[PDB]
Amino acid sequence: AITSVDSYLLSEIKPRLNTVLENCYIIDEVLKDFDYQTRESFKEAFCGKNAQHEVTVGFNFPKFKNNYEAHYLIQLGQGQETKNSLGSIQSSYFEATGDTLVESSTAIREDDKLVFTVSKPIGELIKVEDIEFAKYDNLQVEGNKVSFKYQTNEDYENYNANIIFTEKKNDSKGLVKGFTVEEQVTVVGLSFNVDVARCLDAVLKMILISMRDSIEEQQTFQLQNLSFGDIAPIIEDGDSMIFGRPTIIKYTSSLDLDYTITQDINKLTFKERKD
Amino acid sequence: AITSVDSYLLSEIKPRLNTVLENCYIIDEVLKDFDYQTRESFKEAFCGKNAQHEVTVGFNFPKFKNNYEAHYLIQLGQGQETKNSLGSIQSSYFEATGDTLVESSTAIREDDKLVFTVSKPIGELIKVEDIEFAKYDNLQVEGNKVSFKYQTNEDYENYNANIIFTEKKNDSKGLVKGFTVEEQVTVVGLSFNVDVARCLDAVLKMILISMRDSIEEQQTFQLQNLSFGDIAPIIEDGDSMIFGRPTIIKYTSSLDLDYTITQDINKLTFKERKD
Amino acid sequence: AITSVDSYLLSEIKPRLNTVLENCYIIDEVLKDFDYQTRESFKEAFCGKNAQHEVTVGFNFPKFKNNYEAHYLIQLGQGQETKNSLGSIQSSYFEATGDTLVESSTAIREDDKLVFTVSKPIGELIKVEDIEFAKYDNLQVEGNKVSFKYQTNEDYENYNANIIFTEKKNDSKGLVKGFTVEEQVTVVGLSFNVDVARCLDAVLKMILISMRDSIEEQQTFQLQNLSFGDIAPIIEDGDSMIFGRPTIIKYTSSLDLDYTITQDINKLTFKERKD
Amino acid sequence: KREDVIVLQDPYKVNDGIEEDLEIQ
Amino acid sequence: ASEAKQTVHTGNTVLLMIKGKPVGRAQSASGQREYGTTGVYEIGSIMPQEHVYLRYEGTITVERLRMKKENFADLGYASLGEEILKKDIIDILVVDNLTKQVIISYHGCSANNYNETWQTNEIVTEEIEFSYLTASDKART
Amino acid sequence: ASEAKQTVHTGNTVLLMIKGKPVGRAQSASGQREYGTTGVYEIGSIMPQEHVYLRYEGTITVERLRMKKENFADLGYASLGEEILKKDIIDILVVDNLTKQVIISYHGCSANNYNETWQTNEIVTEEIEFSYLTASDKART
Amino acid sequence: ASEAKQTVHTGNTVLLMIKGKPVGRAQSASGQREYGTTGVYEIGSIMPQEHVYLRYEGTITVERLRMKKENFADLGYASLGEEILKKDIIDILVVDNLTKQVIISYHGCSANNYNETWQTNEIVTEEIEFSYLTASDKART
Amino acid sequence: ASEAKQTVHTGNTVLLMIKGKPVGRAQSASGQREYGTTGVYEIGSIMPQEHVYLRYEGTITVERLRMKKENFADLGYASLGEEILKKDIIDILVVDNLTKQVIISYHGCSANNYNETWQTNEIVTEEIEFSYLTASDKART
Repeated sequence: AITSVDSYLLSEIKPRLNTVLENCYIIDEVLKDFDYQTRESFKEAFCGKNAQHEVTVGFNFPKFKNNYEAHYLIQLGQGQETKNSLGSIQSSYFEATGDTLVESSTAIREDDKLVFTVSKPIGELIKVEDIEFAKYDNLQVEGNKVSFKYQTNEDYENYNANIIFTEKKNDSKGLVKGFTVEEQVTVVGLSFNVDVARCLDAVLKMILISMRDSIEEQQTFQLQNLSFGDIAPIIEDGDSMIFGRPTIIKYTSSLDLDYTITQDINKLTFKERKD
Repeated sequence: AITSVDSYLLSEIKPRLNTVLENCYIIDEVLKDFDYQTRESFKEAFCGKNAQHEVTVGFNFPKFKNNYEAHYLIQLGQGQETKNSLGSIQSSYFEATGDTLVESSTAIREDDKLVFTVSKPIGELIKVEDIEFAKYDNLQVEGNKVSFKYQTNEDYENYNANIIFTEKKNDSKGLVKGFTVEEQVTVVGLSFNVDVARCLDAVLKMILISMRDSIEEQQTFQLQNLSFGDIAPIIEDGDSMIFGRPTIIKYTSSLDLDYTITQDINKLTFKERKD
Repeated sequence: AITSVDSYLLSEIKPRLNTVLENCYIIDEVLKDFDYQTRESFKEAFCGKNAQHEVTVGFNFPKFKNNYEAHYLIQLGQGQETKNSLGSIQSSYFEATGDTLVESSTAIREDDKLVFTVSKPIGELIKVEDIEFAKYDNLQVEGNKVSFKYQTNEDYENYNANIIFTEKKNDSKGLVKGFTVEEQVTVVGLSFNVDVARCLDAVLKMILISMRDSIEEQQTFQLQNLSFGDIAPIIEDGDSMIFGRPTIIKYTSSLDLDYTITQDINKLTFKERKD
Repeated sequence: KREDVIVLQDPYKVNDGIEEDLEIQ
Repeated sequence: ASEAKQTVHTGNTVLLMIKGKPVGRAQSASGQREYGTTGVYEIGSIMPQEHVYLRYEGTITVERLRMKKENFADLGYASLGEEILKKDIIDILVVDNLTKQVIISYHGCSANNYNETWQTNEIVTEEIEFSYLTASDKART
Repeated sequence: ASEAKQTVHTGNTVLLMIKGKPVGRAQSASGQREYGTTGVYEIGSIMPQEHVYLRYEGTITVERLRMKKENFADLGYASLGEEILKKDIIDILVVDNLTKQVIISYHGCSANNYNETWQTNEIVTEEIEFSYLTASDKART
Repeated sequence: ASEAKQTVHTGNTVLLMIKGKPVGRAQSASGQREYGTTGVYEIGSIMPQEHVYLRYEGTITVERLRMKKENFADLGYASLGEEILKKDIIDILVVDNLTKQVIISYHGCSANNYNETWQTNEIVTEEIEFSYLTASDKART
Repeated sequence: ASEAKQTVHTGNTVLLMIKGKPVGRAQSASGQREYGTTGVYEIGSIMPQEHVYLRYEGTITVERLRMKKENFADLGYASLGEEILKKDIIDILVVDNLTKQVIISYHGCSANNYNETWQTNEIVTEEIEFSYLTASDKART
């Protein structure tokens, strides 16, 4: 599973940043240490549902003009290989598996079992929220749905559960070959007003903190490290300077490829010899 | 056996890259993490048997114009000596041996033996697929062909085997003198579209992963390490910039030379002395 | 014995390079890994006795024009002192000794002894090929010639031996004062055709490998290390670029000077005292 | 730009059989 | 993308919990177990005919930065004198940050030694080493 | 070009296999053997007249990164308590990536000690040390 | 120029040979000898009146990179089990690359312990330590 | 200018000499002496009432680069087997390069252990450790 850190960063940042800027309480919590003036100015400009001004995020070298009132700029940076396993072997799988999904699913009644439906089939069930099925419940997964004994659990006929599971792709089996890569990605906020840049950097730090609970980087992009540069004038040739403070984010991910195996043994030929 | 890493890289890359770009399933597996837009655009442009656009690969400083829509650029880089043995001795051989070859060969019936034919003579037999010959089978190699007892194996008269073997060059014997060299080679993808460059880099990473199962680098170019640079504008003086992300590949190989020996003892002269 | 690494390199390279380029078999062995095209082109251009094109070697900053089709360029590089002995003492000698010589010499009959003649007198005999003289043979050296008992060895009257020996300079004795120096010397091949440069570098590597069996660097220039630079355009101001890949060679040698001693004791004056 | 690093011989022009400085009458 | 078939544990996917309370600013922990395997040697053999388990010894260490509040001494988990004799056993749990499922739990933990370092140029650290009766990896999926 | 006469083994040409299952994200392994050679000294000699083999002791260590699944505890190969007593012997095989031929196999492996490290700034690692009855390098070409 | 009066040995002027076969890709070797000197102390002296030799112990170690062929196990020089009991003594020779003359030879070498390391990021290495009866520097010029 | 009142010894002002022969390419040497001082403790005192000398033990080590000729084995100073028993004592002298005056001499030196290292990337070295009867600093100005 080749990793595109930049796209993941963008997808995590955009909705999360919009949600954070949606409400004032979270912003006030974030900007507790800042002075009244800059805090209130940033809140007036960008914060709130009905904010007239808006921030943006995008990759570097855009052929079009880019808004320099407040923008998050991303560039890919360097990368390095840090650790390897014997034969480049990372893991072995019997059934092809894709991404790990989290889905909410209300309990349902079936003639012998309570069940939960899901969007897609199941390759493996990791966890059901606040449940530890015993032998009596006889937890079974049958494609799309997971099921447990009806009678002794009948109080929970409409349990508002949620599920963490894994997609199923194929029944084939193979080996995972790959290594670990230690990658650096640079993120910088741009603004002709330095105070806006400072507040933007603080918001960036908070959303990076919040991201650590995300499933994907919990499973794929562990060992997050941060590093901040100095406030510098990005450009001097305009009528007014652009000010930005670059930040460097580090991640560790496992670049890997699935090598299928067609060998399947189903018969044995134990015979003696004579001389 | 002096090693030319660049030529080996080119020979491994060209057919393998063509095969990977031939089909859509492998490309979709590779580009799982990328967004829909760039993935589908790259698939439309380059992927498929009937693709109109095509990628290319070549060495640096070509006197002719080179296509900058999508190209793999190679340059040799630095090298260093890392380890040595006593007297620079690497190995000793009784029979001159060339490259290691893998050939498919269907079993054949001979009046006393089942046999496999091969293209060229045999210096040494490493492995026969899914076979572990016992004493009863009395495995013997006689130049071009390898043979085993007919009677007790007669069920396998047409066994669709394949062979890993080594060429035979001469009957002379000598010593292998040489050392190990730690070499760095730089590879960069070029494209005026940055997204194409990103996808090209991902494909490059996948084919590097796949290469680790190759015979030659399993035997010659062990200890592969990778390092990625930052996305940078390669050229700014054109109407539009060239974007590329250099990658550095490391390898370890044994530069060596065969020193022949003409001394062969065949007689002994044990005589006493008198005084 | 002050060491001039550059002159030794030139003297070793010129005849050895000419001999290597003389025949096609050795070149084919060297260029096994290269492609057919470049291999055959280089063989056509430079290889063979009747080759029209020819390579050259020389030091840097020549006032005359230098051929840039294929040339080996040498420059001296840096140096450093790495190890020392107590009082800078390296060795002690009773008889002044020059270089170590290897000479072929057919056995000869003398009325009491078989003997070998040599070009110059002997300071010390290191080895006689395939011989381990016993007490019975009573090995003796008398200036120019070495001798052993005639009777029991009479079968070998014309033994086609060869001798490794050391020159004799004076009968004086002295001390060797000096230290060890770790020196770096740079060698680069030049060619307006990059493929020719690659093949030239490979040939250079092979001759460096072959040199390790040489007497002089076995005795004087131990601990050879190599390092290769990147293929770079040496010059851009001509109609066409010069391409070359510098290589750095390291050696360890003992700069030393012989300090003679005139003190020789031949008498003793043991007398008592009275009071 | 001058040709120093690589030198090729003068091109093989096709000659004409008309004698130069030829008398006519 | 996130294929769970290759994921590994790290410092950002683990929690150290005691009595339900997550211990704060915990840095590292190491676990050791010794089965005391020994071989059996006959007269007519240099080779060990078989191995046998004899003795189970296990220790776990924890490194922490001394918070001004809720340090191991203030929490009552550790002890500094005869107060130790009234301290009962505890269970130390390593639980997954993502699912809150258990990874490994140590039962009947008892304290062995206590170390604290006061230094001028670095944050204060303290180390504790426990001896436990048994380990368990139950309560899985 | 690839002349097999000089090739050597590396981390990319080796697989570590247990019960057919390739253990994933395995980092290193070391093997030790002691024949316990001892000399015989007579009265009339300082020199040892001869050496003799007396005792065969051998251990193998394995270092691994704890995958969230199929860790040594989950696989049942290791143990964390009295469950060990019901664990039978195993054979640990080192097999060639290229040919799938065997390089060395350890027979009758038994576990000696178990180590796991939880750390904040680095991936989790675990180490196991086994004691085996005999080693073998059979099944070659 | 090359004045032999000051030359020294290095890794490029030495060969390690067993049974005539030059062992390939050998990296290092160390030799140890202990004469077990002890002093004699009288009552009327703190100083040792004299020293005496008592016991000769010597070991030699060899480090090598495991070639895919002709490793110490495949060569039959080493052993992995009871096969050792049928292995006879060997002589390990250090011989000059230039002249093929001998520098030092160890007689009656016997194996003491065997070590091999499988690692991910580095070439495989193995180490052997032998115990020998006597050393010799004969057969010189 | 050169004021002798402050001069010190260094590697360039010292020679190591045996039997008049200056040993070549010698690198380092260390000397140790132990008087075995012990205190006397009465019942009515924790303090040691006095110290007394009991036992004199001294060793000297020498490190050298193995020259192709005149190595310690070839010189006959060292030994490799039973030849040692016929080796008599020696005196090792450290003498001033400038004046050829003596700085310290060791009398009745006897060999204790012998070490030699064969390595690929470095010059060959050998180490010898001697045990001596007495030391002397006589014959001064």
